Amino acid sequence: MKLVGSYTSPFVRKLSILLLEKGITFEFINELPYNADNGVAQFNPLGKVPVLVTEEGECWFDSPIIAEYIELMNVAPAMLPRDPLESLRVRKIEALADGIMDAGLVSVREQARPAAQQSEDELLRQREKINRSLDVLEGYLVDGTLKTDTVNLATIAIACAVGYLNFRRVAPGWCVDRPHLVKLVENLFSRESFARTEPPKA
Amino acid sequence: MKLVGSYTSPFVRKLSILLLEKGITFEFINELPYNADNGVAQFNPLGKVPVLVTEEGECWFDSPIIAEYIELMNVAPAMLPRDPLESLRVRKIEALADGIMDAGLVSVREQARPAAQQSEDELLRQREKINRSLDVLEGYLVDGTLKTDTVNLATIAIACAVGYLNFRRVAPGWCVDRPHLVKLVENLFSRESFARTEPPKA
Ligand SMILES: N[C@@H](CCC(=O)N[C@@H](CS)C(=O)NCC(=O)O)C(=O)O
Ligand SMILES: N[C@@H](CCC(=O)N[C@@H](CS)C(=O)NCC(=O)O)C(=O)O
Repeated sequence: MKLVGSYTSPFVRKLSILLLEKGITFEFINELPYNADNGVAQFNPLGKVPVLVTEEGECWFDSPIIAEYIELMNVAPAMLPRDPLESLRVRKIEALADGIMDAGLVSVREQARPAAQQSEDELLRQREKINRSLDVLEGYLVDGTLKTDTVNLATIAIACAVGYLNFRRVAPGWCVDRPHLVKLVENLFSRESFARTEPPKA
Repeated sequence: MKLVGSYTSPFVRKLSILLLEKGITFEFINELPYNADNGVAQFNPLGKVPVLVTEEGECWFDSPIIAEYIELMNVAPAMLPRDPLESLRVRKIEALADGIMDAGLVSVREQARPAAQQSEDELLRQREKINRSLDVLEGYLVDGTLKTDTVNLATIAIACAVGYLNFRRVAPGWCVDRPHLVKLVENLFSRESFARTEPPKA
């Protein structure tokens, strides 16, 4: 199996972590999807990472689909419950976390445009999406919808999203008055799979 | 059940069509997610439509998750196969179609920014994503991975994506030398569910 990705993408990281947790052997194929010359299109016409390539040449995308493919392999530890509705509820929370990643990425890409081309309004509305979403996550933990010791596809995705926010310096107050969220991501960050997949920083 | 949406969004339209096809009663709650004052955040902290609200107050997002929720209700006609791997393969194709919508939407939002803030490079790379993706879709139909008479979640999504491209006047050559794709979407557009969900045009 090949995982086509970048070293910074949290969508990719989510999958690297699933595979590492499950002890599944894979080769990483590094790509830079925002350069003009890159090699992503042979794997995904959308030009986005991650992509998973099976040992028959089938290319899987986007990241939630790949995570389900991996789950279907049936290798411990399970990262989704077996019950269809509860699995879908975990995957709704994964979609929330993926949306935090999306908003972080939009923010970073906005700031990569030439100065005169940037929209401060765009930055503000992405930041608001992030804060509202972090509030919903804290609420799940207050309510017991999530627990701080939960390790599943949703919580992996949440910690990847927060790790990305930190890395890119988006929403520096993510931890302010969200103490359950802090505990949850610290618990995940302590795992070897997170330690081995940190984004490179100069 | 409530479907929170806009009248133009193809992500929303995909779900309106599923519900209509299945004869499932719902109320539509219209929202404008790009205005500064809107009502989407009470349903989804990401501030995006669609959202599905159940008759207990649970809010489901994003669109692929909602489509699976609907499928889980087990109401004819089925829009996903029962086998887990083949269902996931249909959902991979749905992800491709959703990515075409994404690229179309990025294009439209780019063109909504003030003139001096626009990136022609951004427009070009979204257009290329679209063309490459349309080529993959045509290839699926040549290979028999899809058929022109296939009616499932993936092909609904494909026709919603193409309908959006047409509506927004993105990728006007989508039909050029993609005759299977043309036939597939014309077959879907002929259905009442598509006729009743067309985007408003002045
Ligand atoms: N919906 C996709 C989003 C993936 C995504 O946005 N990946 C970024 C890197 S973090 C990418 O490849 N961007 C290139 C582009 O948008 O052209 C998923 O969940 O995998
Ligand atoms: N991943 C989402 C994407 C939904 C989406 O992009 N919806 C657009 C309307 S077509 C939206 O609500 N945009 C508001 C925003 O991005 O702030 C899905 O599949 O539902």
